[PDB]
Amino acid sequence: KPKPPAPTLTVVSDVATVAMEDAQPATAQGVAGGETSMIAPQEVYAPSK
Amino acid sequence: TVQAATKLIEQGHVRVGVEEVRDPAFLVTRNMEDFVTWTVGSKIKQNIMKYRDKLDDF
Amino acid sequence: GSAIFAPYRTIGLISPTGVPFTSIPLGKTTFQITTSVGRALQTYDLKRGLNLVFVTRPQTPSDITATHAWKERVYAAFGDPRNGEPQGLWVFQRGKKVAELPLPSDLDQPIKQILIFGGWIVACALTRIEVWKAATLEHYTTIFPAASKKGDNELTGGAINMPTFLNKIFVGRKDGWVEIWNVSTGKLIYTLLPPSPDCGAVTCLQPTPALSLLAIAYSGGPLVIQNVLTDKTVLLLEAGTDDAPVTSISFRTDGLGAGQDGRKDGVMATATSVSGDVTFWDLNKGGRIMGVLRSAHNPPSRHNIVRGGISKIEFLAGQPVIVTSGLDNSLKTWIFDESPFSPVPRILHQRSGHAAPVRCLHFLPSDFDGAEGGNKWLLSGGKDRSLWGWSLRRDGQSAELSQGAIRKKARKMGLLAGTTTLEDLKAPEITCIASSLNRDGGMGAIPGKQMIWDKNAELSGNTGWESVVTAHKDDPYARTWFWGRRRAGRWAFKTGDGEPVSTVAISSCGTFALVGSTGGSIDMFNLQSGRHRQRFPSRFAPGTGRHTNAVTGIVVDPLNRHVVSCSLDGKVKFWDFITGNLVDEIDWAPMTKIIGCRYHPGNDLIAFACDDRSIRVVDIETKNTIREFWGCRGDINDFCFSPDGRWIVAASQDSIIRVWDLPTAHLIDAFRLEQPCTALAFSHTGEYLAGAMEGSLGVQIWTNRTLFRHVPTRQISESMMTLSLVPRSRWQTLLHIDIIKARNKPKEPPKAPEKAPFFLPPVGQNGISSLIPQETFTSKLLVGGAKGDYTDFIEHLKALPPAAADLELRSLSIGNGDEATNELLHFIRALTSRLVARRDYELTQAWMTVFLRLHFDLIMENEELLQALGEWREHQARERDRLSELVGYCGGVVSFLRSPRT
Amino acid sequence: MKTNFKFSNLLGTVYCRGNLLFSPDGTHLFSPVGNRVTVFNLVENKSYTFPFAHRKNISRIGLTPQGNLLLSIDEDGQAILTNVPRRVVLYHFSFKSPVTALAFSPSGRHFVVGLKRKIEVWHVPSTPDTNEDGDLEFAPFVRHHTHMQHFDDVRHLEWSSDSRFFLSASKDLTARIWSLDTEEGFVPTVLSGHRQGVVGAYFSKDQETIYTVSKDGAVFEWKYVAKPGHEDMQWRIVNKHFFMQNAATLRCAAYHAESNLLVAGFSNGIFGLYEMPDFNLIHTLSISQNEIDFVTINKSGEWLAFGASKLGQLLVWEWQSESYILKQQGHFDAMNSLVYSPDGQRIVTAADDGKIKVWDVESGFCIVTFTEHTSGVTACEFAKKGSVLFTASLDGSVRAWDLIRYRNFRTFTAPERLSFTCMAVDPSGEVIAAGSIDSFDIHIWSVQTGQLLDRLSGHEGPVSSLAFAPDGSVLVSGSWDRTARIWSIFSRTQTSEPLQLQSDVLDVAFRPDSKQIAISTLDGQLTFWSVSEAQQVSGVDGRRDVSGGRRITDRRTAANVAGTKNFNTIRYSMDGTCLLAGGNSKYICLYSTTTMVLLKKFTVSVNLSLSGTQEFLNSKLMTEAGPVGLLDDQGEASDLEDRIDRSLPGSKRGDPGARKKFPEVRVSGVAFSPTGNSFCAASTEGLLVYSLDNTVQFDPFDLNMEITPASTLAVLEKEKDYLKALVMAFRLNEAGLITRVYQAIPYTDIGLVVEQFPTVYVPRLLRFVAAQTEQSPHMEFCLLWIRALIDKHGPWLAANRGKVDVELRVVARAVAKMRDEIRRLADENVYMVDYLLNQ
Amino acid sequence: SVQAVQVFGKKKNATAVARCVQGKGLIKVNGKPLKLFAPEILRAKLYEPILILGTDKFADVDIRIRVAGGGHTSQVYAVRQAIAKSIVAYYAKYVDEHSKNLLKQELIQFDRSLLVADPRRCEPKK
RNA sequence: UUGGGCUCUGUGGGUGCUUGGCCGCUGGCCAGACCUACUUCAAAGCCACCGGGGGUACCUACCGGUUG
Repeated sequence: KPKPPAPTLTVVSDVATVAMEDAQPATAQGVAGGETSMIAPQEVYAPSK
Repeated sequence: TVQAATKLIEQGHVRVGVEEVRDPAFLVTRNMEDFVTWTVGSKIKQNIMKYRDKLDDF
Repeated sequence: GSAIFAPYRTIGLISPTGVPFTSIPLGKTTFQITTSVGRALQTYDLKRGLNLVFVTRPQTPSDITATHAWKERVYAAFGDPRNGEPQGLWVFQRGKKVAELPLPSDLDQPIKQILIFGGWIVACALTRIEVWKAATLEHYTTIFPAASKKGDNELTGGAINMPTFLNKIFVGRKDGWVEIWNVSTGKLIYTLLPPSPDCGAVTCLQPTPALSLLAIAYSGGPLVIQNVLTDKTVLLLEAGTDDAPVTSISFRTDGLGAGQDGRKDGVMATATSVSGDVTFWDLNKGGRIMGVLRSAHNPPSRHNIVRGGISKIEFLAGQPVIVTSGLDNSLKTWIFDESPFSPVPRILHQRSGHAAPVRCLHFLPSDFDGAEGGNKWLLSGGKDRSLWGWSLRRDGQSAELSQGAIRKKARKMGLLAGTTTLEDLKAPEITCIASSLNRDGGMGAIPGKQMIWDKNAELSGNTGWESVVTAHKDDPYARTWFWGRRRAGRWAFKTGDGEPVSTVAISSCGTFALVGSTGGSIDMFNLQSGRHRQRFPSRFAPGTGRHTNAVTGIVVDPLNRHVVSCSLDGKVKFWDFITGNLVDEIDWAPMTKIIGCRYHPGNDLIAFACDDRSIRVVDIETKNTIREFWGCRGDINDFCFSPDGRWIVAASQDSIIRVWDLPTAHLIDAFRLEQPCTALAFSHTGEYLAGAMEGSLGVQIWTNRTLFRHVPTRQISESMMTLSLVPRSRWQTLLHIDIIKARNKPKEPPKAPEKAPFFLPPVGQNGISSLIPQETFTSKLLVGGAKGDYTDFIEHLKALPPAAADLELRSLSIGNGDEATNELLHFIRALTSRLVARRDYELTQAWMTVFLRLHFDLIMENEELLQALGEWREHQARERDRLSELVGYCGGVVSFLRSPRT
Repeated sequence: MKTNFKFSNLLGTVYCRGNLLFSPDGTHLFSPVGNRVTVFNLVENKSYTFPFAHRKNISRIGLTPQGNLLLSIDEDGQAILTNVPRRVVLYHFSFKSPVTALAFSPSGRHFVVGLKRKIEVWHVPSTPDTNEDGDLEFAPFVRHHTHMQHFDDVRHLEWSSDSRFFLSASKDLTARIWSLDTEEGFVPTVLSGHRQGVVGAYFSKDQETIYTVSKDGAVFEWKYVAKPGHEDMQWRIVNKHFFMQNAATLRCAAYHAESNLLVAGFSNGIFGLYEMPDFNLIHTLSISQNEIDFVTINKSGEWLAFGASKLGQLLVWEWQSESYILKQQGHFDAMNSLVYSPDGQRIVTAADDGKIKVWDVESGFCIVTFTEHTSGVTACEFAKKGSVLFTASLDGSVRAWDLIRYRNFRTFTAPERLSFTCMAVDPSGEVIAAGSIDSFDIHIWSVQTGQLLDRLSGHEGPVSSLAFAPDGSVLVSGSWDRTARIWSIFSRTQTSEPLQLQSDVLDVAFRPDSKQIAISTLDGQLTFWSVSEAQQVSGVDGRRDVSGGRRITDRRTAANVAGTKNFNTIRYSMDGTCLLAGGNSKYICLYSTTTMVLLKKFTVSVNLSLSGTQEFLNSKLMTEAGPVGLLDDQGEASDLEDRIDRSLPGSKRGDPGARKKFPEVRVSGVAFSPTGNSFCAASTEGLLVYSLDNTVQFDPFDLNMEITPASTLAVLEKEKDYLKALVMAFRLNEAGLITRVYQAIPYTDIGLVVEQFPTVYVPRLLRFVAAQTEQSPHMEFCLLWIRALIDKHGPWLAANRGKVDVELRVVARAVAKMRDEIRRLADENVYMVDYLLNQ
Repeated sequence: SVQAVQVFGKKKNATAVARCVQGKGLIKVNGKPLKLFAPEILRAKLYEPILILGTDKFADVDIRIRVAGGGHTSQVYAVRQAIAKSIVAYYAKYVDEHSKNLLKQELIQFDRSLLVADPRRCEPKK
């Protein structure tokens, strides 16, 4: 039996996918890829009380 | 006894779930001590089955 | 010559000709053997088995007529000038020719034999002896013996030196004389006359391990041993029969091995090229014989096709070893035994090639994608009635594929003694073989010993059964083989008609061997069973489809649904495999007579050899001929495929091999050989070709010059919106080229010292990269805009690396304030030019994108280029509207077609 | 379909223990994995490998400075050279001694090689590519010279610029200076005096001063100077330095005499680079925790290359900007699963190491890892829309990543703590299932809620295999209950159904034509069942058809080797014609799913470092000490971090201890390229990618006698019969010919061509025009071609949808590639310039 | 040694033993003839795999059969499964593997339960 | 088919792609031979695997001192 399931966070940044990526000269991604910031509009702002 | 057991495992007759066994120190957890059994078709299996008269060559 | 295949090697050969070997001891642990192919020489190891150490390159243009190997070099004399052939002598070292020997121009004689000693080499031609100083490799003199008679002046037998005599040669005449000449002065010093002069010629001569005693072998029969300065005869021996002269002789220097005690020395081995036997004498008391070795090879005979003899004997340095090379492509090294006495030696090493030409030739398919592979093993069916598995990789690991304890069978009988002979005991010769390693599981195939061709299934069907079928000459029974076990299996198959077998092939899956007779019937046997299951036909109109003639050319589809079967005269019938029944046939009876076929899967393609010297190629599914070819001038000897369906090679009676390009349906090649090539064979992937000539046993190996270098050979003889060529990686990184350097910037930085060395010495082409194609992009763009063609600067930016490209695209400037000095405006007009050119939409829009991305303040500040943006915007809106409607139509109905039921 | 599969390119690794090299240009990267070598092109993202092989692991490679010729060197002697642009074998050759050093000359005429003691220079034979009238020699390698003035292994070699002299680094604390011939002002001399062995000597550009770096981190610049008492000059030491790398000893050092820089690579995973003749530290950096195996440099000098043996760890590193070029992590475990996206330009693998990594099929390179999974990672799976992957591991927790923004946006544990061993997902991406060895009930979760939908059950034991039906309705589980369980789930009233087996279950797979389902059972049999009428359409054995054995440490013949007769996994072809299977065994089978025969069998390795890969082994290497590879050569080293044996006794699966020498072959899985025409097996050595070689083999469709390339060109130019020319071009199926005629037809007759084009030949044409869309610079040509095709055969393709499905999908990938590549930028730029003219 | 295979046959609580050894074609259940053993209307159902195989497969063998336990339908079913599994195993151990695959493909192609003890199980709708 | 079988032992090959036996090797030898010279300068540190809890009289080591 593996472990106790522990609560754990991982703080993301707002960088692109190809910024999060490992080290290559040129990504497999094209040009429509390479701009999304790892966080949705819900993330970048939530209207709330 | 552990002579028959160890020699048996050296010539490889004991599957463990799906894999075979070569290396007679495969530690066996309490969960696995049920799924130990004999391999795909060996003559040890057929010793068992030739004795209890369910020997069916198929 | 040819344009595709270059000559590489002739194999199947260790020593077939008449030239004897030469043998040197290396150190105190190995012995080099050196033997002539006939167009080369190989050197074998003795201690390390009998593998091949050196192969002599380049090939002599003519048949070698003499050789000897010194401490390092191989001296080989080639060429009988009496019939056309140019002659010479070459000096090789480690298989490669280092030097050449200067012949006298007045040599119209083939050069018989070679001897080396001191600082001199001597070479005996026919009656003439030439000398070179070996320390300089220079011609010194030429010895000319004289006799009163045209016959008696002939230098038969040979010549030798004594070990303790300074510069003295001992030659045998055609008369019974031996002449001693001093080579330093080139003077005949002495001669010795044969006692009892009824003996005619010195057929051989050899110094003994004692001092100053020569043994002379006479064609009249006597073996004599004599003092050579006293002229004192030590012993006569009546050993040569009149028409059965001895060939040569050797003494045992190993120190013991005579007198029946093991406690005595002085043993002579002798042999005659009329026999296959050799002979052993204890020389001490009466020069007694003690032991006959009977049939150490096949003896030569003119009534039979068998070729053989004994070209030499040798005792090596001081050990129980004796080599005999015969003419039966044959070496067997023998060994004296110590713990008992024995008359004869037993064998201890062997290498063999055939005693007759090769009939059939075949390759082995790949260990399905492994290493045993395409080009390793080639099966050869020799007219010596045998089957050999030849190794292209290391010729030693070739072997016979025996038929049992056959030699012991002969020895229990009298085939080795004095009825038939051994080729007549082994199975008859080989019509046609087929192999399939789709079950050939190697040494473990059937554990134990198994009977042979008999005329139990758990263990068998677990691992592996036989895998090679062979059709033989006049048997009604065809034969199986355990390939991976190197022996005949247990299974022979008749025809049922009883007529002798015509041809045989096997399933795609190693399961059923199928044989077609010369009677017409087609039969099928399961190997694991060795059981008949299907005759064609069994019992269109069913039950009546039997071939009216001989049946050559039988193969199966690999799916084993339809089996195609050609009658020699008439038609080709296609049969439902499972039903054994004739489905579909095609007849060319009144005009052709089909004499064979080969079938390549991977293409569903079959070539047919038909007796009007033609080849008809059919695609099997569409059941109609697709590719007929008429190039031959004799009957078709043998033909084979390409791995790829691109080439067909064919050999005919006239020693002319023609090659056709199948896709172009054309002639490529045609080339003539010195001999007619009987059989054709092609490696199971396209690297090698092996061809079987007539007469010359040991097949030929060619390479694929096309597989290496491209040949343009096509000589049929008789005797709108487009993209670019730029890396998609390159333009995408030009758009994305900041974030790549973010992801390639290390997480933890490199830790430079606080004492930073300023002015590192630069790298590359003067500080910047090699990736910039070498010879001012602003000058290029400005002179293109002074002109109208921006295309030079356009191709420059095209050929740019991405870093320099981004540098340049940030490096623009308006400049002085003129419309002829603003690289931005020139850039936009180059883009509009490329857009109306309709050439590089992608790179155009990408450079526009990044330009807009990093020059926006200046372009919303300036309007002189806003005009150009508006015009280019019109052009781009047209192109975008057209292409967008197009690609969206396409992708949308693509989705609608991929998921319509919604 | 047509099955003539050939060995296409390699992937699954980046590197192995062995010599790394650069093309003399600076774009092509030469890397050894095992035996087979791959090249990575660094400007266009390209990569491939060479069709040669070697029986052992690669120890050293050499290349001509001209470029075209490569000489690969495995250990234990044997070697092969090859022409690098025309990637073919040229020559094979046998050394009979273990190499230790290698250096091609800049002459392009010689190379110096070192067997452990003897040192040999050999000339380079000519090539048929480089001589016009010339061919292969028979025994082409010619010995030039050889010297044995030495005492130990010969570590490194370095030629001079002039190709007149070279320095050799020993192991007996010496370096040796030699001339190719007899010079006049030369002695064949020796550099003496050290503490821990000359690992590398080097000339300068000016052949005046030289360097020796030694394993204890000690550099020595030597000069040909007089003896200190004043014709009488000695090559003697003029100055020395140390690297104060405190608690390690370096292993590999290179030095650019052109720009005079020296790089040094160490045992503690941190290298240092230096401006050498003044000995000034450029900097240092830890590339890894483990150590450095081999270091090299660019020819221009701008790039540094490092291959670390133990973890994958190949990295090229731009020092002047202090950034990488590429930094690649390769498996130190067994690749438990592999899958292409439905896009099929990328494969995600998951090994038992913890790392999972998405690589692209193009370029052969890894774009990303996820590494939050704290145990060995078992299987993964994709959706229909492919933008999300699901991973299950041995940490006891499932995680789901969206594959456009790359985060674990779903995390399950099962509550009563399980340990996952097989997983799967709905094709629509709605519910995950996972099946275990802890609690044999099978578990279903829903991707939106994320909380436990339901335990299913009906299983005497753990569920060994999991597969879903691509419609979205039917599940299959397979388990050592001796059951195959078809799970009728997404109606209202759920049910089970047994297929009882005579045996036990190891894997299940599907037909996209979802009527057919197949089972691999451990007795070897494979079975296809009709899925509604839950009944056996066929069964066949596979024991002898994969019986490849004699793994080491076994006293059986490869006759009776159990557990090399189990098909680990199966897969139908993209059309659904050929079942592909592969297991714990030397071989992989490929069968027709109509009349049940072996269409094609293929080897998973040729290599012989690894263990049980050639079904018989021999009486030479069997000693009386047991089998000879087994006497512990982890006991003989100088590296203390080799001499340590941190193994526990006998655990057949994963740990840091890593007995990990002679691993067996287990062929850990296979996956078809969903674009078809290519597949790849994932195996302990790597990931072997076979394709469909349809280029170098002639194969017509249904030809006539009078159909010749000349006749096609005749009816092309003179007759201009475009439809007939096209159909005979297809009927021949010659690549350049069909390309030529396709370019030849103008863009207006396309409508009549497709209007009277035959539906027998349409689908292969769709594949070909998709290929043209992929590979040709003629977009609008191809796109109008497609528009005409869909205008004509919209109804017919909608009628079939299944004999044409893979071709439809490759049309989909063509149009989607063009779309997401170009039209996004088109709209973006027109909007950009529109607002900029609005100011 | 002597050609002998021995094969069971399974039902709820029928079970049958059959011994396939070389012969010329005799077939007996418990020692009495096959045309005598059944409720005679199911005799065709027992005859079935004979009628798919063709008798010449059965030409070279001789089978003893034991049955025991259970009622009539149970018994006849046990006899047929013993017949099938026995003739397949006899071909397995003593003639071509391709012929074993032939009988198995044909017979299974007809009816599934002639080779598998698919047990009546207890999984209703839960 | 003018005897044959089981069983065991012995030899060689091959069970992997065909470049020498040796040495103090740009050379020499295999019958070998020559045999004891010459000399400017010790070394840079670090690491270094013992089963756990427990005691320390004596020994070792480390640290910090002390007389000389």
